[PDB]
Amino acid sequence: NLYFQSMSVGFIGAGQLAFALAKGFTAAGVLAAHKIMASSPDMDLATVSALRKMGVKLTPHNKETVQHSDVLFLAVKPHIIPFILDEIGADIEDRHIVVSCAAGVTISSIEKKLSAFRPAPRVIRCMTNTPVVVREGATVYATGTHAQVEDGRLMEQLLSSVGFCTEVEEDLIDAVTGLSGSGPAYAFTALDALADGGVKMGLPRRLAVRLGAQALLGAAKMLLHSEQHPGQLKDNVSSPGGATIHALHVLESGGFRSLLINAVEASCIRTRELQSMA
Amino acid sequence: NLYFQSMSVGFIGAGQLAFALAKGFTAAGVLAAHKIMASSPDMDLATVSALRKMGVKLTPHNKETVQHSDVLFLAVKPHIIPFILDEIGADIEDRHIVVSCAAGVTISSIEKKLSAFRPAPRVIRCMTNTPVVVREGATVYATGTHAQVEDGRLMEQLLSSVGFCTEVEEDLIDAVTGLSGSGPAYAFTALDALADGGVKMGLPRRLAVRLGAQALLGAAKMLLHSEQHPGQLKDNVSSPGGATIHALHVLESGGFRSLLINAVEASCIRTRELQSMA
Amino acid sequence: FQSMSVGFIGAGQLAFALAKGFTAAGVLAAHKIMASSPDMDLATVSALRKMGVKLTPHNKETVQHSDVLFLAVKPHIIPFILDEIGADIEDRHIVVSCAAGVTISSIEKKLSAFRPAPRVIRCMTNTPVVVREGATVYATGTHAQVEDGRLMEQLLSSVGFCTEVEEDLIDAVTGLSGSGPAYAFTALDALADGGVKMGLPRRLAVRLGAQALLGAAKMLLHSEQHPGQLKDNVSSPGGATIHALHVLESGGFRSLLINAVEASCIRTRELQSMAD
Amino acid sequence: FQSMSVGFIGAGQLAFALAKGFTAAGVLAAHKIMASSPDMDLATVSALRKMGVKLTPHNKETVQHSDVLFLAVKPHIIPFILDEIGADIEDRHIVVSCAAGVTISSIEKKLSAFRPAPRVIRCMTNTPVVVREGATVYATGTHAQVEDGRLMEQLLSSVGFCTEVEEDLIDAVTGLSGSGPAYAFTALDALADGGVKMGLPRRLAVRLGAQALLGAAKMLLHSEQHPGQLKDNVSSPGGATIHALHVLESGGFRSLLINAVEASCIRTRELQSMAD
Amino acid sequence: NLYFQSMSVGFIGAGQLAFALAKGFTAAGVLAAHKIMASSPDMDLATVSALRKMGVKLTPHNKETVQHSDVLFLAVKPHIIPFILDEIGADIEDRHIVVSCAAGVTISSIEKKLSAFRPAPRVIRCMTNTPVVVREGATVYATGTHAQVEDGRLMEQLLSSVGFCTEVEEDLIDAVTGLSGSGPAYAFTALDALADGGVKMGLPRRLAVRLGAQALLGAAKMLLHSEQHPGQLKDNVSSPGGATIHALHVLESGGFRSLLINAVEASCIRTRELQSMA
Ligand SMILES: NC(=O)C1=CN([C@@H]2O[C@H](COP(=O)(O)OP(=O)(O)OC[C@H]3O[C@@H](n4cnc5c(N)ncnc54)[C@H](O)[C@@H]3O)[C@@H](O)[C@H]2O)C=CC1
Ligand SMILES: NC(=O)C1=CN([C@@H]2O[C@H](COP(=O)(O)OP(=O)(O)OC[C@H]3O[C@@H](n4cnc5c(N)ncnc54)[C@H](O)[C@@H]3O)[C@@H](O)[C@H]2O)C=CC1
Ligand SMILES: NC(=O)C1=CN([C@@H]2O[C@H](COP(=O)(O)OP(=O)(O)OC[C@H]3O[C@@H](n4cnc5c(N)ncnc54)[C@H](O)[C@@H]3O)[C@@H](O)[C@H]2O)C=CC1
Ligand SMILES: NC(=O)C1=CN([C@@H]2O[C@H](COP(=O)(O)OP(=O)(O)OC[C@H]3O[C@@H](n4cnc5c(N)ncnc54)[C@H](O)[C@@H]3O)[C@@H](O)[C@H]2O)C=CC1
Ligand SMILES: NC(=O)C1=CN([C@@H]2O[C@H](COP(=O)(O)OP(=O)(O)OC[C@H]3O[C@@H](n4cnc5c(N)ncnc54)[C@H](O)[C@@H]3O)[C@@H](O)[C@H]2O)C=CC1
Ligand SMILES: O=CN1CCC[C@H]1C(=O)O
Ligand SMILES: O=CN1CCC[C@H]1C(=O)O
Ligand SMILES: O=CN1CCC[C@H]1C(=O)O
Ligand SMILES: O=CN1CCC[C@H]1C(=O)O
Ligand SMILES: O=CN1CCC[C@H]1C(=O)O
Repeated sequence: NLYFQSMSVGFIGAGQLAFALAKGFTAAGVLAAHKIMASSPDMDLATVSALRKMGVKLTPHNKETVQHSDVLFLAVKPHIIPFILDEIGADIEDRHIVVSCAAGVTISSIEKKLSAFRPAPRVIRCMTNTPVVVREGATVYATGTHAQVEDGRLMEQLLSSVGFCTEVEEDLIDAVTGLSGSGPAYAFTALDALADGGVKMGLPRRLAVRLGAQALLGAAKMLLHSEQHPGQLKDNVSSPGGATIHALHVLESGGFRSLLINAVEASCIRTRELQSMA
Repeated sequence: NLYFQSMSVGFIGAGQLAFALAKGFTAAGVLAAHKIMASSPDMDLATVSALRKMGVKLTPHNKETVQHSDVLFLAVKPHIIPFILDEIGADIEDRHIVVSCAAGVTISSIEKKLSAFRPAPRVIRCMTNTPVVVREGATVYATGTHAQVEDGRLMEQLLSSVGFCTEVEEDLIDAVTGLSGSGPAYAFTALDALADGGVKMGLPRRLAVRLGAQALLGAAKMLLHSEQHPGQLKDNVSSPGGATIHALHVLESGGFRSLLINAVEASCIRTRELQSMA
Repeated sequence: FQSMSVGFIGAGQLAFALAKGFTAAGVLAAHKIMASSPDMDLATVSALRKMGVKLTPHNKETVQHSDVLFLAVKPHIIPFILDEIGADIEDRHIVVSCAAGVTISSIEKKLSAFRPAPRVIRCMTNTPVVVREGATVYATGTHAQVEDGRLMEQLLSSVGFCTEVEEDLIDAVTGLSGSGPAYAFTALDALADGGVKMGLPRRLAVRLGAQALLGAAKMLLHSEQHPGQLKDNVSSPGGATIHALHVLESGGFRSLLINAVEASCIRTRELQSMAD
Repeated sequence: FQSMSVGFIGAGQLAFALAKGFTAAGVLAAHKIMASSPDMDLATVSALRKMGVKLTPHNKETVQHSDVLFLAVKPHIIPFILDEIGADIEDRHIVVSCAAGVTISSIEKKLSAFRPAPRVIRCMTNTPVVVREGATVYATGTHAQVEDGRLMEQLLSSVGFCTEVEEDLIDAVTGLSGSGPAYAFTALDALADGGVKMGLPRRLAVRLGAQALLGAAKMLLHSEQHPGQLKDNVSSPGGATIHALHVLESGGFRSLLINAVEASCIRTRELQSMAD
Repeated sequence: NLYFQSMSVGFIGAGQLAFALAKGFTAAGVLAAHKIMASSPDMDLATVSALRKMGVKLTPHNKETVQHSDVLFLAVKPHIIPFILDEIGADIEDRHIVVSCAAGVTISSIEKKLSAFRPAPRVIRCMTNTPVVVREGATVYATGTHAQVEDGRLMEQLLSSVGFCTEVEEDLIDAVTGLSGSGPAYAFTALDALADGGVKMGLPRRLAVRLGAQALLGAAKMLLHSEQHPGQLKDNVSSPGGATIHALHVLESGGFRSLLINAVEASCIRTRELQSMA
């Protein structure tokens, strides 16, 4: 149904997130690549070359992206967002849905800037992650003061085409950022280290990478399809006296769990500072 | 459209692994549940009740499993394998392919036991993991002395229906056990801790669990479908000065990578003891 | 079990704890229990006297009175005891060894030199049998009749949890529930110190910490849910509990308790490796 | 207390735990209890329905039914609740706040704007009231009659330990027995992992570890002796237990539990510092 | 042959410290127990029952203690001192010497309270410790603005009967609190741990406790009676290659010395907060 809606989508910013979302949306068949336009003052990026190869329209002029779009994603660094809103705020129209993907930036700050121009800007804040590029993203969104009920449902339909999507209260989004926004990086670090461990124990690197990634994918999928606690799933792998429980002990002795808690906390706290500095 | 109409499968042992594989095989459609039989001296097990509901035939007698089966999975704890082989060795026939899933137990030790009863037993050793239950397992196998080329091909066909499967030299299997065999437990531990971090920062536990698992699944899928190094994918998530690179620093400060190397090593080393004692 | 006579070789902490639990339970009157020790001026001996237990310095007298005979001496003393009373075992006897680490095989070997078919059971229990909340496992020997294991389970269930195990599990049980009360007492003392640091009187802090641990343990015993699921019910988002759990994780709290069970289990095996 | 009607604002974990403990105790029939929550499709709501508790989406209905009204919503929601139902308090009412950190002063301030003399009690309890082994403290407000504190203690004693405290102790109690069950569940999971590492089946390891902690806590509650003296009774010289205690000490085990009580207490105060 | 026949002593507070001092004074023979009175709002205290058995007069009313007493010890918790001074300030007479034992509470704050009722209150501040109960305390005192020279001499005479006593400038007392006031607790902790070490190595607990305590008592006495540096005495016990120097190395490896410095510092710093808040 979204395809026949023939939506025009725009991205202010043409970097990693714009590429990941554009690739996921077109892979999902919801959007035609040429119905997406992205803007950036820097075309010498690999992301821009990849978007061009996809068939996405590219332009240096953010105003052109605004005029083209029905749904406008803000995909620039947090400190760039106020600059962006000053530049194209006069060009936001009643028809637009403005979707901010920027870490930390509040709906209130966005509506404050845009309401100086037209009085009821339709704003949605979201946080997502790069696995939308394989349509396995983890996305949350919050609706602003003037977003219609149909605006939230449209956003959920669009973002559900590239992974999990659910509405939340805005005060949860900084924490989501620390968990699933930054989460793929924690997983890539873990997969690299698990592969090093495989290689230390005699496996070829290529096989160690493949096996570790498949292990993590399958374990995550079991948890998503199970009602059981992750400790109960872990118990089903931990035979008495066996290999797994010996490995779990050395993780515990290093405070493995605490490091992952530290990471979510550190990303969430930094996300809050990215807003305060803007 | 795969289906083994002439294959009768039996499990010696009716525990977690027998349930995971039988559930995966029946979900994949490659085997009808009534062509599978499992034996265990304990029918008051939660996995026996679950196998019964699928339609798997069950018996207390290991000899009946052998007599019913062409492909015979040994799904008992490593120290039980020698008793099992003594019990049913005289019942092994030309048609049997014996597939040992036990951690650490060598092909040579199994062939030596079964050869006392009848020369040329057809033995395959495999290592898999519990995510075969959602058809996302990671499986390796090695062929024994008397396995025919068609036996390994058939086992790869069967095990590929529930996840990744590839042939390896037997001397890699203890290390695979430490990486992908124990791997799901490392992932469950990591997901439990990531959720704790989400809860600390204000997320409801249910949502934190869902988002953490979705982030790990998506990242693993990105790696499996990419030609790039986990570090390059990680670089795409680590914007300069951003939330993610701040979180990655606190992981590095605790030696996060070294803990996962420690874990693979400890599981691999213990697996070799679940045999050197044997 | 109404005409059953019970003896303890050794009149120390465990014999007191079991005899107190047994008599509180009603399953044994104190006058059916005898205990022996070479030192009648002991504190536990004085306590057993007050309860109505019969006391003798002579281990032979304990044996002649007893149907069920508990060995409650230190592990390195078991061989000496078996050499002293071996000629007095009488086929009516069930010999129940409580000593950490000492195998059924080593007991049957010493006793078989005197009479061929000694009925031996090995158990591991803990001091909370004194308030009838012990945790006990037992394994039956080569010549223990089926009714021997059943009588043992009837008796020990009166003072806490009791189940039969294979003998090769008992050293690990020792490291978990045998030593476990000491882990709990250490934890309770530290939790109380934490309460005192934040301004609670010591007596209130001890009471509250102990009541919290008892209640949580009961909750888990009465639940089918994973301990992590019960923990999630207490960890409200952003709240006080999840902040405390983080500082426990950061110190490797879980790993220390794993270390402890392991160290106790390994030492238990060592006590027997050096015995044999 | 036979014509006493009780309400809960909030129908979550604590309301379930208290209502289950109260009805198991016999002190309250389920039909004298009403609970309200904006989400009737909740798991705890479904459980309270099965027990016989009356449920409504409307907090005003809970207030009109109740004599004793428990506030069992998250701390940041208390001010909203008081603004919604303040005009409905009726002088027959005793308002019992269970929320972590929220002071009697802030509750009396919000309610006094509607009617001058609200009868307020603040308590801190824990989830083991669900098996009638909770640990509860309470402090009486400015307008709580003497009989108000006595009725409160009668009710909460039916589900565990209960004593009156000065309000300035309650944040510390929160860090000790309020959060304490989570420390115990974490410890029980780790002790079980230790049992499994040394070869025990998981189900046996969970049962034994939980039984050991329950029994030890009971022993201390029934003793006048210091927790170190009880620990000495388990630490035989050269034995398995003292080897395990050493590895706990070497990891700073005691300090981690002090850290935990402190961190929970401090966070509790912070939740109120940010409220006010 | 010391005895204060004209001195009536009172304690505001009837807890650990009042019991320790009254027991020490009566054991030293310098005061008859019936010339001592103590007040507390709680008679169900174990220290009240003990004071009663010695023959100390007891009352719930602090005003009666003041009216009976010449030397008045304030033996209540620091935050109770201002309430106490408000309650009985109007009852302070020319004859009274007010001796505050409360941690952290300054002479200036006590004189300011009592001066509102009657000018020139005679105030002494002391820090002592529980071993006065065995006449081996460590006590310091500072004299207030209106204390006469004979008041300090008399207090030194009295406090010397239960241990070491010396006059100090008031600004040393918070540090003395961290060293010898809290000191006995460090020693009890050390003795409990030394006994645990003896038990680990095979000693019965009773004997380990006796030997550890005797070793600490003897070593402290050697130092007090020697003109030599604790290091020189330590060198006499550390034979080359021997048992002791091996044990000293493992203490050094854990930073043993730094922990005790940390403790004195933490107690001193907290003591200053038990007043800066006041
Ligand atoms: N990379 C990720 O994993 C995710 C990123 N985000 C958020 O998405 C936003 C962008 O992140 P990345 O795309 O990773 O950054 P990136 O740095 O790859 O791309 C940034 C883009 O913005 C462009 N840009 C700079 N100034 C501009 C201007 N004045 N007008 C238009 N475009 C301008 C840059 O040229 C570049 O194309 C950030 O706010 C980040 O928090 C959120 C979810 C995940
Ligand atoms: N659980 C896992 O994650 C995986 C386990 N494995 C291997 O699978 C084997 C079994 O693992 P789980 O199924 O997890 O064990 P499990 O303990 O869940 O099931 C063990 C089964 O063996 C049965 N059994 C015991 N004695 C028997 C006998 N004499 N004859 C027949 N059945 C008997 C038990 O009753 C139970 O049904 C082990 O060797 C393990 O190394 C390999 C890969 C992953
Ligand atoms: N205390 C505990 O927490 C538990 C201890 N155990 C086992 O119980 C046994 C005893 O432990 P405790 O009772 O704690 O020791 P304990 O030292 O309190 O009592 C030992 C008793 O043995 C007596 N004894 C010494 N030589 C003797 C002899 N030749 N003949 C007779 N009695 C003699 C001593 O006089 C003393 O009364 C040990 O083997 C220990 O492993 C098992 C589980 C729990
Ligand atoms: N869970 C525990 O271990 C204990 C919790 N507490 C306190 O109990 C209070 C509740 O804790 P839990 O019950 O664990 O939270 P919970 O989240 O399980 O239940 C919270 C309930 O409040 C309801 N709620 C939300 N907004 C509401 C509104 N406007 N009107 C009425 N109900 C509303 C929710 O629907 C939910 O049913 C918190 O203040 C916590 O500090 C105190 C001691 C122990
Ligand atoms: N315990 C120690 O090791 C030493 C304590 N101190 C100081 O001694 C003072 C008391 O210490 P402890 O005796 O250990 O306290 P404690 O708590 O054992 O005794 C305190 C006494 O004060 C009483 N009290 C409370 N309110 C009162 C009031 N309004 N009027 C009269 N009495 C009242 C209590 O009932 C109790 O009898 C504290 O200021 C402490 O800093 C100084 C040196 C060492
Ligand atoms: O029991 C489960 N597993 C998973 C792989 C190895 C084996 C073990 O832990 O011994
Ligand atoms: O740039 C990528 N990401 C992922 C989530 C938040 C953002 C950051 O690190 O600031
Ligand atoms: O949510 C549960 N609890 C238990 C006591 C304090 C509160 C919290 O964690 O904030
Ligand atoms: O002495 C007491 N106990 C408890 C179980 C093992 C034994 C020991 O420490 O050796
Ligand atoms: O030389 C002194 N000492 C003291 C005790 C043992 C001996 C030593 O250190 O070897």
